[PDB]
Amino acid sequence: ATKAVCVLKGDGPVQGTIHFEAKGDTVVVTGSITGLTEGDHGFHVHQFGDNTQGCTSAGPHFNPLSKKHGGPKDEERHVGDLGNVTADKNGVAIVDIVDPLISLSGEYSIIGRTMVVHEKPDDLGRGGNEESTKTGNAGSRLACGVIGIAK
Amino acid sequence: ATKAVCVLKGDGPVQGTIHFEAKGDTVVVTGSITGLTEGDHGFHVHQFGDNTQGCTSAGPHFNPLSKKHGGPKDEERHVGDLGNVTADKNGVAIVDIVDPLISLSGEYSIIGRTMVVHEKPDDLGRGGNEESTKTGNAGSRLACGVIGIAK
Ligand SMILES: [Cu+2]
Ligand SMILES: [Cu+2]
Ligand SMILES: [Zn+2]
Ligand SMILES: [Zn+2]
Repeated sequence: ATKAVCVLKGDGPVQGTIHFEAKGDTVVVTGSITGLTEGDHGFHVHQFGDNTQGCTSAGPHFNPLSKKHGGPKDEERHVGDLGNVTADKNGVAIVDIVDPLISLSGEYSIIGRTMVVHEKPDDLGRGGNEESTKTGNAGSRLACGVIGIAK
Repeated sequence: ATKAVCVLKGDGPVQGTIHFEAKGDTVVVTGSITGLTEGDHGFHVHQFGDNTQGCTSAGPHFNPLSKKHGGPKDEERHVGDLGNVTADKNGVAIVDIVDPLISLSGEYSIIGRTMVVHEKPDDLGRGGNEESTKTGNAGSRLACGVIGIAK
């Protein structure tokens, strides 16, 4: 596909729409998320597009290269590690990311997988406990959605 | 992808979980839908995995081969025409379909697209009218979901 979309929903007030578009050899991620607490929130692609148990059945971070968690700019990162989105005073976060690891086709395709917005900030694999190395201490999954092909 | 899952949701009471498994050159579709009126309901793969406007933004039946609407056993059918599912007196439909056109990979892949359960029976292209050859006269979209990768 050259375009994908994801509608995020959860059990609280957090909702949003994220669009993905292949522009050249990279993927541009845009959109906005509302209902969040002010500050940074971990924003990642989880492996399974399985919503049978809410966001929980999405599994861990998409990680075909079997690396540890990190920031979007690190070499050692999961493919699904997109960093943090930042909510303003009003709970609105605007998404504007360009990423070199995800794709809309092939082995790194994220179509069919789940976008998750987390409760806390992602520490980028630098928190110093085992958990940092897995999820960045980003905490619970506030909203998520399966990434589908768009028009 | 060898397994997929879809969780169907809408604005009324219809809900369900559909599972997909690649077996030889076919896809085996299983699962259950509840909250349906007794009888037949059309069950099709729609083109886009776009839920921004409910089931409406899913677009038309998935039809990469530009054919007219038919039943699953017809040569002239859309790739997304899986026929009808049947709800019992209690409103429960058990899904058990084996289909050779839909796929979980390649060009006819349905991952990232939308599974839709309709209000009325699909006439399989034999309704005599023009709508019959587009949608089977299945009526409105009761519940739908994006097809994601499962474990
Ligand atoms: Cu995460
Ligand atoms: Cu349909
Ligand atoms: Zn990660
Ligand atoms: Zn059709």
